[PDB]
Amino acid sequence: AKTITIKVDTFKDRKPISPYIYGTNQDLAGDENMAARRLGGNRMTGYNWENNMSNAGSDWQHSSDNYLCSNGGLTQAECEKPGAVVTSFHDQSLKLGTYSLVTLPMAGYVAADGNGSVQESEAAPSARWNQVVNAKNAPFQLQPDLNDNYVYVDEFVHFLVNKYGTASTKAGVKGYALDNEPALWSHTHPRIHPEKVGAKELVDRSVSLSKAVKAIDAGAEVFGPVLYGFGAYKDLQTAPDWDSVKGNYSWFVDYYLDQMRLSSQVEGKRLLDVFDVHWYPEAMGGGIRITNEVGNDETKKARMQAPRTLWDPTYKEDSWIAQWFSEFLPILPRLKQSVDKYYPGTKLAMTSYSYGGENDISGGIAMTDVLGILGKNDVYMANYWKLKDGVNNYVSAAYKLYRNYDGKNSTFGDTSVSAQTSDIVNSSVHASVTNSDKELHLVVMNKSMDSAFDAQFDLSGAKTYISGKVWGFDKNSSQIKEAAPITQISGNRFTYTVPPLTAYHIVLTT
Ligand SMILES: OC[C@H]1O[C@@H](O[C@H]2[C@H](O)[C@@H](O)[C@H](O[C@H]3[C@H](O)CNO[C@@H]3CO)O[C@@H]2CO)[C@H](O)[C@@H](O)[C@@H]1O
Ligand SMILES: [Ca+2]
Ligand SMILES: [Cl-]
Repeated sequence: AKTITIKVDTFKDRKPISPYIYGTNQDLAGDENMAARRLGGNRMTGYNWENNMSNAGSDWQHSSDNYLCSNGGLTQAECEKPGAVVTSFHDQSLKLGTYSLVTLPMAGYVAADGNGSVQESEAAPSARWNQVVNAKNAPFQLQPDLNDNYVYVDEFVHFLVNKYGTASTKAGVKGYALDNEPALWSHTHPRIHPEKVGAKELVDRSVSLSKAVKAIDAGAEVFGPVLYGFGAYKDLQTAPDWDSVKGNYSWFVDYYLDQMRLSSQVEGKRLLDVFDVHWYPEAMGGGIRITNEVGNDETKKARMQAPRTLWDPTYKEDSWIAQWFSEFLPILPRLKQSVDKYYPGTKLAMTSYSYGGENDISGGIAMTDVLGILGKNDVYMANYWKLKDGVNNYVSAAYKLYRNYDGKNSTFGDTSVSAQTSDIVNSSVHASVTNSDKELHLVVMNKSMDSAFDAQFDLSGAKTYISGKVWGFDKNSSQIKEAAPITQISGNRFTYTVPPLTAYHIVLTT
């Protein structure tokens, strides 16, 4: 049996953990103790707040219908109330104590009806679509005009602020996203926006929508560009006007950060608060992309390693991204580096991502690594996305390991501290205290399909630790179970065994 050493230092690399890394798009079981919630994805592009209609685009035969009301548990009378998909979502946020992120429309049009499929000959402008206008430039109506050809976005923000107060209030909607995957508009939403979005286009639309939002609620955080994946990060999925605008910039990311900075300077307020991406791993194992299906042993191994692509300079995943564009990986430092250069101080969010294996120990383990990684790499907000319907048991386990490990919503600490391991392949470990030094939290996991290892911990810091309790989940139980205590710790050293495919949250006490 293998021995690994883990050195934890409470003095070293102390840094605040944004709680909004514990976030989601769809609510999961309801005991994960999320801190942030997002209403976003393909369906929100064409969502019309006046009648709650929306359009599926390429996901379901370009159907305009009441899917958001029905998926959101709304009765028909509720579906008829302006704003209801969104107010029902935000009401949930308030009950749960979460941050709300609410997507706003920017592709150009929103669903005028719920009659179903919109054919290629009915693409916008057509009786099937209402036109989006950022600034109404007229007195606002809490009950919008349902009979014209327009939906006013600043009017909807005023509706939210009238009902909830401004974002700086306790009950206010705090974040707004600038549509969703705009480099896929022409693919996902051809009936709305059939041409490939341009780089400049995207900037002008972002600036104009940010301005009308901020004129209503100067406290709201505005998130953009909500890029789907690397092809968009690189060149906005071959934008037509790229070669002409690219100049010195190394990728579209720099171009958007910089141009967002410039327009903000000219306006005299920050117009981009958060740099927003989605990240669905292209990582492969046994012929299978990890996001598509659970897969074989090799798929499951590749799922458990993939989170290293986020942070680890030494790691080369099997994917086209790592093959042709390795210079842009690991991806969080790379995005950080662009932010630092082109728009200092902009926050970073991963607003829709998933590692697959939703009901496999490999997905629970992947996620438990990822949550530790996001926390200590200056990510402000992150929001899981369900690629599979029904329950996502091991994803849910991962959150609960960090946020409700004992059934009493006890959590990881708010302060990352240095934690190192001698084996980055078979193990990962993430340490935290609270800003109360009494408790040291350690999430540790064994990624091996075969071999336990004994973890030899050495702790440095202000304090001496007497004992601890342990909680975990593994391949046979997705529910977190209390595990064997560490009844005595000699000289800030102790060994605990970590069976294969197991994740533990250890709480050491003084
Ligand atoms: O399958 C039933 C419903 O699908 C709805 O569309 C969803 C797609 O199923 C889903 O793949 C898509 O996920 C995207 C995400 O929106 C943005 N990032 O990438 C993910 C993977 O491509 O999300 C869609 C909902 O937004 C469809 O709208 C319904 O009509 C169907 O009933
Ligand atoms: Ca209208
Ligand atoms: Cl995109």
